[PDB]
Amino acid sequence: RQIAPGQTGKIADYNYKLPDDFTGCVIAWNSNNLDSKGNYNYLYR
Amino acid sequence: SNCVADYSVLYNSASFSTFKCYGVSPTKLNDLCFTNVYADSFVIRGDEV
Repeated sequence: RQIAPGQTGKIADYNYKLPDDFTGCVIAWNSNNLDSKGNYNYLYR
Repeated sequence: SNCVADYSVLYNSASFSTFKCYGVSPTKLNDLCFTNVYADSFVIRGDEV
């Protein structure tokens, strides 16, 4: 829900900020069946 | 009232589940002056925030 053109939070306001006029699609899905272990490797600045 | 209000002390606290601001943006709050803040405090169900 942070990955939208003008939303805010610990991801979107720092690293992956979308443009205010973003033209595009955001496609997302759960990956618990593939990437859970916990899996302390997936990481954010 | 009659005090200095650091709002980055709140906004950088990773403990908050939401921080919805309706006539101000949270990164602007340190640029601002107000007459009184009025903090209202209570508990509810999480289905109702």
